[PDB]
Amino acid sequence: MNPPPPETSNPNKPKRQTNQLQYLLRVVLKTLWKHQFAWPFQQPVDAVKLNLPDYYKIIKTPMDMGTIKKRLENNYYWNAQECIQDFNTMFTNCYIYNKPGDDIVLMAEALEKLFLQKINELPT
Ligand SMILES: Cc1cc(-c2nc3sc4c(c3c(=O)[nH]2)CCN(C)C4)cc(C)c1O
Repeated sequence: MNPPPPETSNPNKPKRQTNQLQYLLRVVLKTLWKHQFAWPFQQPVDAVKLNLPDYYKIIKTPMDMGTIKKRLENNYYWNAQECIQDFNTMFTNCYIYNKPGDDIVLMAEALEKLFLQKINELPT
């Protein structure tokens, strides 16, 4: 058993764009998603199939770019900060679980640099 994936639809929430949320989807997510190091982050960590028996012991808030993509596409987030918080969680999870020398960590770090390059140019 893996946790259910995070919720991605918010049925009773009305649709509202913001400049920031449009930027997060069309610029930030789009750039990260197509990067060559995206693939370990494109879907929830399957701790069963990946054989990480301690993964949910260590990680209390699973998060991934597949979930973030869908939340953005579904206008799940009320604001840009919620979305940014999910990216931060995703990277945090990687850095607190994996060993510092691991390729997955260096991949995360490459992605996070890009995320931050782009979040620095965020609109308001
Ligand atoms: C320990 C750990 C494993 C992974 C990880 N590896 C793979 S390998 C693999 C996947 C896949 C995946 O999700 N996630 C999913 C399907 N294919 C792309 C095979 C990701 C992170 C962030 C992590 O901290």
